[PDB]
Amino acid sequence: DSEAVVPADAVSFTLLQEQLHSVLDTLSEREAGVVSMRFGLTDGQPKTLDEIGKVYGVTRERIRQIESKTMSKLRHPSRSQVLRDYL
DNA sequence: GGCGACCCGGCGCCCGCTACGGAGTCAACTACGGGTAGGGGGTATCGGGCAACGCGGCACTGAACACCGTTGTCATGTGCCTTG
Repeated sequence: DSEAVVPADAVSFTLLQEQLHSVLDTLSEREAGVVSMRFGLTDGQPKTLDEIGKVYGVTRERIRQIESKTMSKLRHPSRSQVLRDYL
């Protein structure tokens, strides 16, 4: 069958979730929160920028810039060696 | 007329795992009518890209006063000399 959850894939994905959450925790609290909302790491629906900019009380563009800074920081070679192997 | 064989149906199963071949197949038709679905066309709505512009530390603005420090200064007090 095709619906059977491959245990290898399941455990690899769980380890990916743990590593991703830890790497986000390495970042600042607000930065981790906004990037997680932008990519739905807590909920299956990511929120676009201005939709992040309602519960947090920041503008649709302030959120855009800090999201860009979070992407730049994550792209740093520091917090990339662990995530590269997971693809 | 219950016993009786016998007869028959009817059914029940028939060690263990790996490992080990493929193969796949014969007889209507058209007309309509709708409805969904596709396509492009155009339109309201959401999302992405830039400098001021919010702040804050401090810094300058020294300006304008304050804080001691100082040699300005004064009218007023001792010591020697001349005359009562």
